[PDB]
Amino acid sequence: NRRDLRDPDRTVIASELVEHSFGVTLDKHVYAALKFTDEQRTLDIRDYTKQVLMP
Amino acid sequence: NRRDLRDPDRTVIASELVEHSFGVTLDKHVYAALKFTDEQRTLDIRDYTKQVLMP
Repeated sequence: NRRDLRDPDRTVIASELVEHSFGVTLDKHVYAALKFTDEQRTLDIRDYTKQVLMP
Repeated sequence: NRRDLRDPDRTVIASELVEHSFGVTLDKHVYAALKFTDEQRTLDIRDYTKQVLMP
């Protein structure tokens, strides 16, 4: 604040210290799901890593 | 005291000793008080001793 010099009133305005806050949260669940039959796993899938896991 | 010599009245008037007293009291408070604004102290007062204390 500011005040005039030699002012007959000597009151000073109190400055105030106010911290603020917000919040961060986990919100989503990202997933990839696959299902195979025993026939597909036995016969169709030849390389599990290249055919299933990497995609 | 005094009494007549060879007086058949052999009675002596006993003297008495009285000590007196008076009290001295501390009763007054002499003071000289001054007040200076921060503007007066910063700007108006040049040398504090001979301008404030000695008076």
